[PDB]
Amino acid sequence: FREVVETTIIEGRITATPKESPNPPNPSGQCPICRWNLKHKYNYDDVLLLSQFIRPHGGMLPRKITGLCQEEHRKIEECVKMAHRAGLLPNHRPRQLNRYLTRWAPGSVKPIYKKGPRWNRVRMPVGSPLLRDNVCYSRTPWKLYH
Amino acid sequence: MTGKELFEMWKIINPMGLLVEELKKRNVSAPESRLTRQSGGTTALPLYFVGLYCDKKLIAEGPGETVLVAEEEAARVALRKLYGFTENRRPWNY
Amino acid sequence: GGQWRLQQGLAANPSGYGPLTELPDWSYADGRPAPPMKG
Amino acid sequence: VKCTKARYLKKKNMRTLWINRITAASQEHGLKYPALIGNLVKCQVELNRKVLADLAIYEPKTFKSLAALASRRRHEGFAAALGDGKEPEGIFSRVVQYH
Amino acid sequence: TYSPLPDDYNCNVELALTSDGRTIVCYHPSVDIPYEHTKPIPRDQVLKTRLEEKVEHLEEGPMIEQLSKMFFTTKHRWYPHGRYHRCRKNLNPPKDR
Amino acid sequence: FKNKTVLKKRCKDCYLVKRRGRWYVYCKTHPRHKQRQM
Amino acid sequence: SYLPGYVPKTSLSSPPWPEVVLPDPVEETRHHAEVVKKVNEMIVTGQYGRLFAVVHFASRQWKVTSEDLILIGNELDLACGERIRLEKVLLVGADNFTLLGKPLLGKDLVRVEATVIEKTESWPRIIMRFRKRKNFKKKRIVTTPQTVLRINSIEIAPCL
Amino acid sequence: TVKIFNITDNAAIKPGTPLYAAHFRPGQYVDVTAKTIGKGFQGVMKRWGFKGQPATHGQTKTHRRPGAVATGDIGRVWPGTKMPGKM
Amino acid sequence: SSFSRAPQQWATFARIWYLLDGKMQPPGKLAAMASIRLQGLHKPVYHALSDCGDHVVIMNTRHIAFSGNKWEQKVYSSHTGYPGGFRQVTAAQLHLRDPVAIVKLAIYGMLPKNLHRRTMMERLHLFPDEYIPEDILKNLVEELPQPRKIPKRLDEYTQEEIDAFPRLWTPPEDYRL
Ligand SMILES: [Mg+2]
Ligand SMILES: [Mg+2]
Ligand SMILES: [Mg+2]
Ligand SMILES: [Mg+2]
Ligand SMILES: [Zn+2]
Ligand SMILES: [Zn+2]
Repeated sequence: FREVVETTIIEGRITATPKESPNPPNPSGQCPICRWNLKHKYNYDDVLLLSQFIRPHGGMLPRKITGLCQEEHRKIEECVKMAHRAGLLPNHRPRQLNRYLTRWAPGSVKPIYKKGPRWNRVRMPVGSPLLRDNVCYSRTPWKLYH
Repeated sequence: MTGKELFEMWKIINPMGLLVEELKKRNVSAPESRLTRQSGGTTALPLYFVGLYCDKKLIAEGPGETVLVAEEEAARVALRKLYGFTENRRPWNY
Repeated sequence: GGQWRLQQGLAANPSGYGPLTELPDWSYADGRPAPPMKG
Repeated sequence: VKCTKARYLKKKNMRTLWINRITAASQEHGLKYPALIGNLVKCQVELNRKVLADLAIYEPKTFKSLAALASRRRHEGFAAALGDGKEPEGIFSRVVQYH
Repeated sequence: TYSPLPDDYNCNVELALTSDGRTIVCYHPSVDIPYEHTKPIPRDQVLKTRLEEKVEHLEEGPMIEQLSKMFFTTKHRWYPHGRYHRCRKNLNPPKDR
Repeated sequence: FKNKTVLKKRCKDCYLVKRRGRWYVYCKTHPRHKQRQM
Repeated sequence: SYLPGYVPKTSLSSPPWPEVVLPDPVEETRHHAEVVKKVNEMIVTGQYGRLFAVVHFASRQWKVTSEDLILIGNELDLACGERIRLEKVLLVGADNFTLLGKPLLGKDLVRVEATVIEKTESWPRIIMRFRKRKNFKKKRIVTTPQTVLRINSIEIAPCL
Repeated sequence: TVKIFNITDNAAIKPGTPLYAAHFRPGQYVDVTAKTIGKGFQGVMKRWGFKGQPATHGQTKTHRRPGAVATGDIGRVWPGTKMPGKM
Repeated sequence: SSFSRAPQQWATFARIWYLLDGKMQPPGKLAAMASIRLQGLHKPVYHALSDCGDHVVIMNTRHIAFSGNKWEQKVYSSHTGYPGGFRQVTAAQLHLRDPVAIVKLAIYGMLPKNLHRRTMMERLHLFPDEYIPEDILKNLVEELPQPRKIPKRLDEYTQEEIDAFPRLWTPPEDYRL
């Protein structure tokens, strides 16, 4: 990659990189996910792929550099946010309640003091409508709202 | 005689003594009592399955609320199996 | 399993026109067949 | 009046109790109740819920054998659905036809 | 190498089908508890060993809370019942097997 | 701030930011343009 | 060299349930023959005791054993103390083995013997209908006939 | 009377020991706990300082009584209502 | 079985002391399986008048996990019946106050609403941390499997599966990152 060092003398240097794994099963794909046959087959747990697609301090990388299509990029950014909130990325930190599948930022959301009637209930969101189209492997679909 | 149990009809006192006498006279090593299964133990309703073993081979098992009564019941089960009065024995032919 | 029974052709209720519901319940111990059942 | 309507409710409640006990035994063998019932009727054993609960309580080995037969029928069904061709139908997926 | 269920808790179950395919034969011998899986069995100079017979009389509240702690119930099981229920109770119930 | 349902940029210096679960129009040079989505 | 169809090991690239391979049919039929022959020689020698059966009788399924009692809710056109053979045997079983019919076992394979020992009536059952504010009130008493059968013996023959 | 005082571990004193008035010092601040003077069963006027009703101007047998205790929609009286009792 | 009648009855109707772990488990799944075990619905000899419940010992209830934003969304509501007794605390506040209240309330909700619920809740035992009293520890039988799978954060993947997972994209050589 490329790094800058400060000593006033600052310098940009080139370090080693990892390249593409040799033989993708679908060479005709247009995004890396499409090339590796992972379109609906990943979740927020897959921190190997997520850490492959993030910055070292937890931020996301741009679509153009990653080569991702827009839909896959938005699914990656939501999965990265949920994994960060669940605490599955302890080394990609900036600069106690256990959670998972946290859609919204925990410090931005107001409590449901008045749940509705059972025809207009105020439901509690779990997971992501971006990941709604994942493969189900069950006879009941994902319940996005609890 | 149909619906009754062997030690319901023939009362005995020391099933362990009868069992060790039977095993001695049919040339079997003396049985060892071991705690196969246990639930509770400190509460007022314990459950003990004690197994009687001979040459590291199970011959009987018995439940009880205490260890001693579980061992006695295991001795009675051993006597039943050795004598042919088991619950699943062949019924009488009429 | 009514749909599976319909696929196999064995009605939907197991109590319909099968051997289980149409064979005689009992017979005499010497072998004489029972009189036919009302149903 | 309560006696008569309770005849109706007694039949319903007894079937509910049988289903509860069969579900308990099936979960004790790692199986689910719909899988057990559907696979037994696919294997053409027409034991009802009353004698199934009776076997669950008093004959645990016979119930374990029934659960194993049902699970084996489930695996045959999954294998046939996965194969989707004209493979052999399976040993216990065979249907005894009557005429 | 295939078993429909694990074969180590109740019986070694083997399913079979007869040659005509008309009946299913099950063979299930019981499993026995291993010896190694078991556990070994648990184990004044001048006067009498006088028998230690103290029976402290607890009043109703402490007695019921002690019984509730012992048997993991509530207090309502231990509180008494009236003469109406006591005489309604059947003292010669039917008995099957 | 002014509570609005539709937020409209009134300057070239206004900007939409989503903070605490709500959209906001912040303007540094014209502070009367501060709008809060409701 | 990755196959055209390879997926990397993610959380849900593969099914949650473990892969199950079924045994080959030829070896399985030989194993079935061995197990059936083993159970048949147990039946021949007599290494069993206290058989039970699940018997279809009077639209119900009864789990009977020897020296048993059942109560049939209708008359059976038989004299008392009369020995009959129950035939629709859904299941027979012992300790260490059971036999399963599809759905009925062979009459050559298994016999159930029963004896009519009582022909009686039930206790009186009340049917009362009441609809309120409509003067609707109706009472009836029924006594269903009943037949008590004693299951004598359950016999199996070596025919597997 | 025995009273229980919460202390830290460095202030433990041996049981059976005498305590006197110079345990405190002048210019200090203390809290004093006691059972108050008991007035028996008292009405709302002495117990809760209710204003009560006028004496003359037509009033029938109401001068020291509580008025409404609740509203009509509530089919009950709220817990913690100020009503006569031991004061 | 050839047991005598009283030992056979005792063996059938005896109680079992099941063990269950919290530690990033969802309290609703914990409460579902604990409720089944407390009612005795896992037994084929079950009947509602047979008092066939079992003891359930749940530990590490301080380390439960809510899916989604339930820590801030979910509100527990109670009312001390004095005018103004209406209190509403979030799940976070209730967990910070009492480490066992959430799991206790979930199990109390899923138990049947009859007179047996309090007896079942007395047979329930909850502990916030790894510590269990010694008598309960000598009573315990069968730690039950956890419902969740503990999704295994990035730093405890070993190098074998890390380099077994293939690399999806090649980055430009001049990107700072
Ligand atoms: Mg129905
Ligand atoms: Mg005045
Ligand atoms: Mg007047
Ligand atoms: Mg006056
Ligand atoms: Zn794509
Ligand atoms: Zn502006």
